[PDB]
Amino acid sequence: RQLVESGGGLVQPGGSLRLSCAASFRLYDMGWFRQAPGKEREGVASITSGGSTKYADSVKGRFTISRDNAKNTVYLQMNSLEPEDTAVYYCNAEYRTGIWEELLDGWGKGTPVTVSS
Amino acid sequence: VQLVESGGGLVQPGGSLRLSCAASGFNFSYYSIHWVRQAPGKGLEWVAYIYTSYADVKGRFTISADNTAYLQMNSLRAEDTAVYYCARGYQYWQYHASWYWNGGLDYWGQGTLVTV
Amino acid sequence: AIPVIITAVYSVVFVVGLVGNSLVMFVIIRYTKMKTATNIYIFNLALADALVTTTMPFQSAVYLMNSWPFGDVLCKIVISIDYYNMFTSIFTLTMMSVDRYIAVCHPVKALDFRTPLKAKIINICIWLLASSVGISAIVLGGTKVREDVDVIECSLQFPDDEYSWWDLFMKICVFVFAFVIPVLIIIVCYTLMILRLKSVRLLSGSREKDRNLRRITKLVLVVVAVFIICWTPIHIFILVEALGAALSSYYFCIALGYTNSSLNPVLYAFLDENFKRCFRDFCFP
Amino acid sequence: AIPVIITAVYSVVFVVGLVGNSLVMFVIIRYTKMKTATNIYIFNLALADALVTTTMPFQSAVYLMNSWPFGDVLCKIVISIDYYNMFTSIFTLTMMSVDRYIAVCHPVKALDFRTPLKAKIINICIWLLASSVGISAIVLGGTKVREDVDVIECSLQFPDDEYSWWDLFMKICVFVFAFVIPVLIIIVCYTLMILRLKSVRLLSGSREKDRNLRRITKLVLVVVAVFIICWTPIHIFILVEALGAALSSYYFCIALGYTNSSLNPVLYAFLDENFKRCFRDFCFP
Amino acid sequence: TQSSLSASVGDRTITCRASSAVAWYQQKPGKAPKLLIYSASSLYSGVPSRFSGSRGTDFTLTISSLQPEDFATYYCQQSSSSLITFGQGTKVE
Ligand SMILES: CCn1cc(CN2[C@H]3C=C(c4cccc(O)c4)[C@](C)(C[C@@H]3C(=O)OC)[C@H]2C)cn1
Ligand SMILES: CCn1cc(CN2[C@H]3C=C(c4cccc(O)c4)[C@](C)(C[C@@H]3C(=O)OC)[C@H]2C)cn1
Repeated sequence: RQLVESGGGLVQPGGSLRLSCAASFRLYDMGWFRQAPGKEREGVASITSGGSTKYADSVKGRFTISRDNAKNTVYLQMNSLEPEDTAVYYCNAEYRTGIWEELLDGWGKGTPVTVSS
Repeated sequence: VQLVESGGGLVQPGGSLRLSCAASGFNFSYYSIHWVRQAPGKGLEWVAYIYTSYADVKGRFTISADNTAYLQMNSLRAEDTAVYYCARGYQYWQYHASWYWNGGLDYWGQGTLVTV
Repeated sequence: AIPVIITAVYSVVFVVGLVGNSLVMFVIIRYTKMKTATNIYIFNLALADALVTTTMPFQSAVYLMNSWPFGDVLCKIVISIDYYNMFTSIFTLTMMSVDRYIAVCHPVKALDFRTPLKAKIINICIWLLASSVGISAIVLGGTKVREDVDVIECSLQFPDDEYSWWDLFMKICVFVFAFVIPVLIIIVCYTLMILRLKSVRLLSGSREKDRNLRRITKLVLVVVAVFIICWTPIHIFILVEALGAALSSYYFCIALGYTNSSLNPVLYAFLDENFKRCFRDFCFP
Repeated sequence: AIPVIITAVYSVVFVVGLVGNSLVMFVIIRYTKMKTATNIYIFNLALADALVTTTMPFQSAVYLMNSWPFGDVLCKIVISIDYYNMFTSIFTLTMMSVDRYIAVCHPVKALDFRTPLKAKIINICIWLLASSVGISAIVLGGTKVREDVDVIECSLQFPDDEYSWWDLFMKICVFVFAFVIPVLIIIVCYTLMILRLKSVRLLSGSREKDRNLRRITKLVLVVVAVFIICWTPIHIFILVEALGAALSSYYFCIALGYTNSSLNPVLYAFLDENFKRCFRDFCFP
Repeated sequence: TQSSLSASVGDRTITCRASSAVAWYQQKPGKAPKLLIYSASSLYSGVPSRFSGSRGTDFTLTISSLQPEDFATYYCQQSSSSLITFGQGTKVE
């Protein structure tokens, strides 16, 4: 399968962004990870199939994530973007190749996002 | 995160040498490693990265990776003498490369002296 | 009318199916790794298939000269083996489907019920339950000379006064108790298993165990589906003839049903990693 | 895929060979014109050839899989069947030659020695005499796993200390008592018979009886001369291996020797007019 | 393309003319390079706020107030399709 990310663009501080991670037989756990140049990989959101959502301490109250089961695609909404959020967002995905196949973890290519203008 | 470079010694012109970099404190699969040299009394200049590329050094240079990175030297020239630095960057740095993003090389070693 | 086609098919079955099923049974018996419940049921399937491929040279003596030169005892044994194979294969497939359904939808009871010793007991119970037709065919089997063409035929001999009623009754009972009801049970089990798989296909989470379980379930599904499409034409043809170029279609249906005894080892080799590894080890140690 | 494809001899022939031998036996048993001493010995030949034919998949699983997955009991049964066939065939052919010599060179005594009941008794004692190695094969036969390649071998199991000598002694005795003496007896009998036929060639008696006598003798001669051009390479190869591309020649000699179980019905159909008529009547009544 | 600058402590501007994003590196004499500005507008962690980078086509770094420790060569790194090239370098004395 192929993992595609988008929604990375230059944004002024305080703006809003909407990411998009899609794959193309069904997706199970689909998370969002940020990696700053001077920081280790850190997860910000993680949504299960049933709609249960988990958020990081810094991400709480500003980050919204939902799962579209029809198209197997995620959008995660940036609210109140700050320069401290300047990093690359990686799409960690759990998926099954086929109904009679093993469970596998899919890693997206990664998209760059900078809060600057 | 610490980086160690080794393997630099006195090499006659036209000789061969191997440089090794030590990676510790991070997942090697999630990052790319690059080699940068600075000739004495001169500015910095890229060597190669390990998904491989070479400067227009192409053909004369070969790079490989293992949690170690190996650089292959063949038919060394007189101008190849410089201090080689080991730096770590984004694994998909070329894919992330664009008009608004430049991650850079966060962590550098101490430099390895190669004389010819 | 070229007779070497179905005869060559019968000979290929007679050798290759016997060799493959014998290999499967030997691998299951020898290796302690391969002593699982589904493997025990596969052993029973291979045993039935290997038994039915022994009588292949006796089957091909019809359609070559259209008579029975082997006598009453051999006719009885051949009919008994045919009925044993027909009933045992479908009953073993039904029990395989039920075992997979228990392993998938009721994992709590799978630990208690899916022990290999229980699978062995179920295999003996299947052989004894299908013995009601094997022993009946031994008792009723025989040879009767045709009084219009001087041709000996090997078939079941019901009383002459009610041959028409007994023949239709036996063919009807075989159709419902060996095709319809087991197929319905298999369909129900696999519908429930597919529903459970898809529902947990959102959030299935144990890598090795789920991988093995789904792989074995797919293997069992393919085996059942191949049996279904190999044994369907003959059942329908027999039912239609009993109730309602035909001889060309008749012997194609018979040959198609017998070829199923040879495809099981191929299916196991192509759809199972452990079976393929054991086959490679046996062939090239 | 060549070994599987080249196996088609082991399947198509033998499947055909079993049918032909069974048809020969049925023709001899059923028809009342078919009960003569020569036909009783032919029945013994056909019985042995039909017994050995059913074990062909058990040599196809070997030779192809290079190992024996059928276990100790099936190994014993197959070895016993092989030795029984190899002994009984040559002993029955020797009795055929002796009976033909009695019928031709000594017509006075042939009126009582060639009774079909006497032929059946002689067949029974032939089978009992062949039980010296037929039962010893059951007792000594077994499976032994190779100590260096993990391949199961099916063969006779002599004591390990003097196996070396026991195997050579057994092979020497087998060659002497199954090939040398019977072939010498056949050669002597047929030399005397041919001398007598040549002497009376210009002065033959009644033409109706002479035709049948010469026709049956020229059939027995062809059967014997096929048995000993088919079973000659295997004996010679085995003896030269015990005493002194080889593997390819080994499997060709084995295949040729087993092929002899299929050519007998064809020879009977071609040469014996009564057998040809019975075959035609049974195939197309 | 960027050579020599003379200024006192407490004086405010170096331009590295090229259009991908750029990064600034500082290297003391006989010392390993360190990253200061990444993505041409973001300050690296642990870096004083004096350094700031601005984008039209000529990126430039501005220092609010010079310090005695802030005396070395500044290098500009620019990306491309498959290569990154460091700048010539300017040294402030
Ligand atoms: C020369 C080949 N031949 C075989 C036979 C008789 N056999 C064939 C047909 C039968 C049958 C099958 C399904 C439903 C039913 O009511 C009866 C048997 C019970 C099984 C054999 C078969 O079809 O297995 C592929 C048996 C009497 C006649 N001719
Ligand atoms: C898989 C095929 N295979 C068969 C065997 C062993 N058989 C072959 C060779 C034998 C033999 C024959 C003459 C003299 C002698 O001393 C031995 C047997 C007795 C008969 C078999 C055969 O040749 O009949 C055509 C038997 C032990 C090994 N491999």
